[PDB]
Amino acid sequence: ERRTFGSYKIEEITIKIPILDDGIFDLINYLLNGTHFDKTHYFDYSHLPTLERDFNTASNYVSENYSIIVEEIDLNKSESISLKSPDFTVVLEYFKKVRELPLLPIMCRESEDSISEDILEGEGAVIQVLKMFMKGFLVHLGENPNSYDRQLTIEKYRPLLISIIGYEFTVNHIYYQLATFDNYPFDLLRFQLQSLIDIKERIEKDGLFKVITTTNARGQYQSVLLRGINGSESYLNLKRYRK
Amino acid sequence: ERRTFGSYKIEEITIKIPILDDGIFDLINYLLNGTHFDKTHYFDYSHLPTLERDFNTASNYVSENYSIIVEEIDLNKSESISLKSPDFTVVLEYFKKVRELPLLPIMCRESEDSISEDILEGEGAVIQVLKMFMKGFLVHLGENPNSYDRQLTIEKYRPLLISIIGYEFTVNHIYYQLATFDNYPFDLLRFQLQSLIDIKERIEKDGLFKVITTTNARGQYQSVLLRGINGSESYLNLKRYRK
Repeated sequence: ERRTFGSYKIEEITIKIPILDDGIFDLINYLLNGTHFDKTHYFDYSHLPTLERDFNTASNYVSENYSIIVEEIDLNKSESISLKSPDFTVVLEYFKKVRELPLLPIMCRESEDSISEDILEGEGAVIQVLKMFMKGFLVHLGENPNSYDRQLTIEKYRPLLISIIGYEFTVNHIYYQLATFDNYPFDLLRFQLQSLIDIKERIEKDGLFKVITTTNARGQYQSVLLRGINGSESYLNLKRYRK
Repeated sequence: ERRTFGSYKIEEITIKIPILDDGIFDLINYLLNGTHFDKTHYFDYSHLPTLERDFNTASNYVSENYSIIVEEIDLNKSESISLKSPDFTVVLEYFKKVRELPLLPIMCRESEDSISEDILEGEGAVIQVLKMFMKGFLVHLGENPNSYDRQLTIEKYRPLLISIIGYEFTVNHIYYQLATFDNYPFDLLRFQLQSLIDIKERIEKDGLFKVITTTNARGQYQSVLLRGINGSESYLNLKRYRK
């Protein structure tokens, strides 16, 4: 059952069609439950040093901010996580027999010296857990090729990738390209992975995000776009993850 | 109605979903009908010089080899072309109220000095029409971006791309990469297009194609694979094109 940090799994479900078991759902579940790295699904992490150092410190902040949401939780009252970008807003949908959780709020913080070390340190560790999961994914990708790879995309790893480039900016070209091109095939990415070795003025001159906001009585809906490495102002939508 | 040589068209069919009007179906129809470049759908072709010189000379060979297939054609007896690779085998499926046509046979020709100029010249012009259509496609791609581009792939331009790299070999890194990665997104390709500027020994040491052949009484089925720029021995399947 145990798999290395960041590693995916290609599932065959005969209708044998590929289904990516990205494992993001797990990462959030463990952090929200505040599990220590010593007793997880997650081996020789020489490629990922300070993984237990940064996993636990992030697990602290994620669980401590979840207990606030859990303070008003019921005994009689799901495990089908969803993720909003760029604030890394964990979306929980509870059943009787819905709340948000922005782990890395990039969009709103005009309080530089006001963000305390009890909040700031935990985020610095949440981006280091995210950065390491993506390094752990690209390592597993490059390491093992497969015939179904050509039928797979970076599409589910977007919120992780956006929050990585986002925090770094408001507080890497490979992370940026990957965040812009969610349509990236697994086989093409493996091929071009080592070839990706190199701040664009215009994109930084206008920032990474556009926030289109509309109203209509009950209506008050925002929509975040991402200024891409190509230029494309791509829409950022909520990504759902299952067991 | 008139469009530049190689240019595609993104169609919106509200269910508005993207549908690529690649225009390959046209190219073959014109060549089989042996139409001259002077009276076609196909502008200032400064980027494609010797286009009428090479279109007509190819149109000659394609029509002259079609008249052989048409010699045994009926008065009472479709326009839904299909393409087999790597021999550039045009597949026609006729109705009463099915034949092949290998325009560029790369797979079988142990007759070097035996291929006459009445055949050889026409093929050299058929690969020059194919090469120019793909140059004409990448020019149109780079020239005009679109929001649906991210939902489009090189997948239908494969037989053209395979025959280009195939003839060149049995008689370009950008054509090769494109032939290997049929899963190439339009937006990613545009982004990396000018970045593609540079013969791998191993791939040439084993050649570009593998030909798996099996038998079973009525059975006698071949299957061509393509040794990719990444290594991948990808299956080459028949591609169908409509009006």
